[PDB]
Amino acid sequence: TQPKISLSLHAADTTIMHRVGMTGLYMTLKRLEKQYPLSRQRGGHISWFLTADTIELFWEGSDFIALSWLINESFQLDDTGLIHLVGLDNDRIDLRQKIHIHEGICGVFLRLNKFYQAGEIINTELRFEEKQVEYQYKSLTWYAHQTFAEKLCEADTQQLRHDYIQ
DNA sequence: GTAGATCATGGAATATATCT
Repeated sequence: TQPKISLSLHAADTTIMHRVGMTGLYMTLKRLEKQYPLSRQRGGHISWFLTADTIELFWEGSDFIALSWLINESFQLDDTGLIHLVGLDNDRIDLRQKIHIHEGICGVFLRLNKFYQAGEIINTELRFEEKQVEYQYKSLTWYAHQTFAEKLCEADTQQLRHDYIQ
């Protein structure tokens, strides 16, 4: 069907950050079709067509629910409070690297508490060479990434905005 | 009712005789 969202690497207006975000979209949708191969498991019956340098999106019904499902599935938080990005393969990533990436992302992206609410400081004593070093980190509860869908879509029409967004 | 100012909210070589 017609693309409500069209994205190409060859577009002139894009910058480097837009391209790396495009790659992030590509990998998270790859991991989603690995997790949800079938159409009706995908919220809002989203359908993505992926090429070497193009990502293509169609869905059914109102946009708000579709992007809400996409965002909620994309960014998640495990029980330990660490970041859970489906684009990266968390299964074969150990807990130390998970702590590394979570600490990095709160230290560079979520640098401000106006965008995220943190949990309790969770300390775990991981065992290396008969040494239980206590890894101490601040767990999270919510962040603006999980709820950017409200800003992305119009409030009244529950559809994507047709103007520039601050 | 809205725009500007304020406040919260952060993680842990010479002389001499001679010729003319």
